[PDB]
Amino acid sequence: ITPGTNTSNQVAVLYQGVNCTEVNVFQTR
Amino acid sequence: GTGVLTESNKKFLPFQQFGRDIADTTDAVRDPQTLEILDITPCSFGGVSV
Amino acid sequence: EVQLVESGGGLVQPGGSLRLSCAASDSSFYDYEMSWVRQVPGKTPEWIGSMYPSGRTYINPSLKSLVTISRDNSENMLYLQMNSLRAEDTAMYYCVSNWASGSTGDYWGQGTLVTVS
Amino acid sequence: PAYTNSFTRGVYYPDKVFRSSVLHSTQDLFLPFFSNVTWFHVIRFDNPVLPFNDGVYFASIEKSNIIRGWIFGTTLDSKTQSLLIVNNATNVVIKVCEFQFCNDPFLEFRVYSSANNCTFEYVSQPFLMGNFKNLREFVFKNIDGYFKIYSKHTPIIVREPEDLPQGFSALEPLVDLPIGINITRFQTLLALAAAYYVGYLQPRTFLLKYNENGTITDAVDCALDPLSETKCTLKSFTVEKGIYQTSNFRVQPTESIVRFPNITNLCPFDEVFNATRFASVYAWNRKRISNCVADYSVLYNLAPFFTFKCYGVSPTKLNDLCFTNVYADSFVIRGDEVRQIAPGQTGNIADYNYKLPDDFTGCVIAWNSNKLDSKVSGNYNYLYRLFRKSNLKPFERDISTEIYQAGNKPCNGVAGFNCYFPLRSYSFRPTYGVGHQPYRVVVLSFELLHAPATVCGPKKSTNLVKNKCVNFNFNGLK
Amino acid sequence: VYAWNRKRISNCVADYSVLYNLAPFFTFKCYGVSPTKLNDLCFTNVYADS
Amino acid sequence: EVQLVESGGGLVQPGGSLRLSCAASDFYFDYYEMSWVRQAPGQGLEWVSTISGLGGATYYADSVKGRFTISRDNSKNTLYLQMNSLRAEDTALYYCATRSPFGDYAFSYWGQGTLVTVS
Amino acid sequence: EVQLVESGGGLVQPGGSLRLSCAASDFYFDYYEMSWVRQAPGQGLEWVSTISGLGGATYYADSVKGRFTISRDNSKNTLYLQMNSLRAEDTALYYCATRSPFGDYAFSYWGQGTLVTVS
Ligand SMILES: *[C@@H]1O[C@H](CO)[C@@H](O)[C@H](O)[C@H]1NC(C)=O
Ligand SMILES: *[C@@H]1O[C@H](CO)[C@@H](O)[C@H](O)[C@H]1NC(C)=O
Ligand SMILES: *[C@@H]1O[C@H](CO)[C@@H](O)[C@H](O)[C@H]1NC(C)=O
Ligand SMILES: *[C@@H]1O[C@H](CO)[C@@H](O)[C@H](O)[C@H]1NC(C)=O
Repeated sequence: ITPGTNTSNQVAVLYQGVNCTEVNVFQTR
Repeated sequence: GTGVLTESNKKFLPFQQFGRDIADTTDAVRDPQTLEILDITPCSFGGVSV
Repeated sequence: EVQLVESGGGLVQPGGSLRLSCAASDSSFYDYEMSWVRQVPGKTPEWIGSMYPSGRTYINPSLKSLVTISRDNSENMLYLQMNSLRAEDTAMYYCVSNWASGSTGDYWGQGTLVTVS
Repeated sequence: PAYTNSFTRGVYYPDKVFRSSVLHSTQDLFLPFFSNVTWFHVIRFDNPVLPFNDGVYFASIEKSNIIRGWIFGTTLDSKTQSLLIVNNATNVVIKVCEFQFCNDPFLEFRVYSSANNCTFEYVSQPFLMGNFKNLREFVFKNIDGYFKIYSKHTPIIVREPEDLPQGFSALEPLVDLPIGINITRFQTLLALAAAYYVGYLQPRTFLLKYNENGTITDAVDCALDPLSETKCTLKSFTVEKGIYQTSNFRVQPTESIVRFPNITNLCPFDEVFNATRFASVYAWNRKRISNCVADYSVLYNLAPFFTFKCYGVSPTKLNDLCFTNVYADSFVIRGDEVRQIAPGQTGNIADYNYKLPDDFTGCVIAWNSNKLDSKVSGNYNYLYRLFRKSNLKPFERDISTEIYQAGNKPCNGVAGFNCYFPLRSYSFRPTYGVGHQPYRVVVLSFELLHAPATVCGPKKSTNLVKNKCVNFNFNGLK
Repeated sequence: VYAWNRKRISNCVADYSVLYNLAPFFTFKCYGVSPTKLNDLCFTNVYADS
Repeated sequence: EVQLVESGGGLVQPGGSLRLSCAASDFYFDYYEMSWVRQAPGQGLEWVSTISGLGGATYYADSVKGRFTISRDNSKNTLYLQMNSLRAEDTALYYCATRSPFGDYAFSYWGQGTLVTVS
Repeated sequence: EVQLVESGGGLVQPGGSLRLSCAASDFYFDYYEMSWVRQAPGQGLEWVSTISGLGGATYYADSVKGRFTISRDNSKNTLYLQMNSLRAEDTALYYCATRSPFGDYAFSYWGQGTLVTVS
């Protein structure tokens, strides 16, 4: 997830099919 | 291959000898004996409609 | 159980006919191969003759018209008759059962000397 | 020693192709962005031996031309070929030879004392050489033999400390030296205030942008950070607002657990390779080899193996597969009759003495025995069948000796004219050609059935670690 | 004449095109006939006996 | 009890000829069939020609129609094979065989063989 | 009409030497080309060296650069081949051939051959 290089450079990463146990830290569906 | 050979304004580098494009096709070349940048371009072609 | 005992070995002048015989054990040694082999000291063993169960006896092509294998007794005996003995016949003779397919199942029995001088 | 950060430096030209206003994705050996390079400083002397793994990015914050050469090599003790590059005052002497280097080679040719024969020497005149400081970046690579050297000179305005500038500098190719001697270590040559930033290269994917003149302006590492992968995976140096799928997070394995069965007894491959003379052709000796550890490697020293062909499996990689029950069929044939021992090929031996099936999955191996199974008398202690009614069935032994009938006469067991004997003898003379020399041939037929395997290679079994992603290497499942 | 020279010319590409139109060479009869200026058929060694 | 004797050369120029003379002894060569079987290194046996003894007709293979010839003699029981127009693809081990036409398809027994080189 | 005579040994120690002398007769050996062609058992023929008769330069192969030497004599038309540094991988049948450099690429005619053993 990128807010746009013109705005800033801080991006977010989303791993699919995980549970935050084998990869701020927030668990979704 | 085949194609037309004309004079080019492409400012090549001393070590570079060939030139490609987005289609990974030869665009420009350099004569080995005389340093001159040419331009490889196929002649006219198309489809015939009746 | 396999105690094939050879007999006939001795001193025979050049020209005689030596008749060797390997008496086998009282068992079912028939219906299998039976072969003779000489053991001249200082060389690899050399095949002499076979005693195939069908009856057809094959002889070494080198020693052709010189030796013969006979089994017309059918009880327990096998006979090897060698004629026209030469100088190179001084060797240790053996009569084995499982030849041509051995190296892990061949039973080399006893052996006697044969000198021709 | 110290360490510095490589602020996006070390991006040379991958190929010799001119391109303009393109975004090219290359997969060559480059220097990763924001890497930890060495900061060997010399005021004190500092010229140690450094490994040459894949490539060297040698920087030079240099004044008055202190660093004046390089030495590449494997042993550097006059026992292996070594490359020497010197640049005195006017020219570059580049030579691969067998010099004897001392403990501390420095520059008056003190770097060596002896000079053996060499096969290459270049005196390419161009020497590769006080308001601003000089930065002499050199990328040394050894790929496909040819030793590639990229050079770049830059005027750098010295800042507060001695830190590598933060800017892009494309290195230009210099030479295409015909080299390829093994090289694993290297050292620098100084001349008696400087410092170098030698780094190490590694495989990576870089997205390069060419301008209208053909010079690379910037680069993207496609593996440094999340955003960089998004830029590479989108083929654009400017990504818009949104969510993009770039790669797949796959957990890498930890270990290589084998877990092979419990078998300790050595395989009986000595009584079938170093037995008595041999068995015959029509009575090939078949032995079942079960509950063993088949170490085929020992088969290469106890008996010199000739052409080895395996059908169904590869010649190598036979120590990691566990078969169920293997069968060794040993016999002896002629020299030219070794071709007939193969699935499909016919002849005299392939149809009357030993026939292999069309779906044969095993290894046949033959080797000449002209030293032990030969003598100058006439070798007539090996028999083979030449006459038979029909073709022999795959994996069938013919022990009968019924007479053959080549005509219409009822011989009824006379063994005379037109009643040739089905079994004849060979003729193995030490004076004949290699085509008639005896060859011992062993056929190892394998079996892969749904059953507990009992014959594998010498691979030590490890412990079973559970609840962890490991590499399992079971009998027939990796 | 009785001491005609003999020297091998090898490990190079003999270009016989620079021989003509310079003191014109008469009687160029060849027993190894090759109209392509004695080239295009690469050989091993040549001996010039003058 | 029955053997075969062969003769010939061991090296031929690629474009020359060679005298091959198979010398049989104590054979019924009047109604028998004698021919040559080549053995090229790397492959099996191949049929070259055939010489009938009943009528005297000589048959050749597909690729040796106009390059081979055979002369059969019945005075001293010898055969001559005048091989002409040889090239680098004729490397084979020649065998002088003899069989009975009124029998099976395979030959009865072969000889010792002769090796020739053409390259 | 033209033949060749060869000579040599029959057994060489793996590390010794052997005297090879090819004796030609009635040849134009002043401008002809004579050399040796090896024949290893199991494969075809291989080139060994070349001895020019024009100037006298001798060329070797890739693996026999510093282990062979040739001496050409024109008084009695004989060549000497002093083979040194011999091992078990030199088993081959040597042939003494003769050709014309002003001709084709293949030799005109070969000799009878010599067999050597190194093991
Ligand atoms: C090659 O030859 C041409 C024609 O003689 C000459 O003009 C050119 O300068 C030569 N050198 C190069 C650059 O290859
Ligand atoms: C480089 O590694 C050294 C330890 O070897 C460490 O102290 C230093 O902080 C590292 N620098 C970077 C940029 O990671
Ligand atoms: C540099 O070294 C080369 C080789 O020793 C030599 O030919 C050359 O003269 C040297 N140049 C100077 C001026 O140091
Ligand atoms: C290319 O070179 C020309 C001439 O020096 C210059 O005007 C132009 O700005 C350069 N373009 C780029 C983007 O490097």
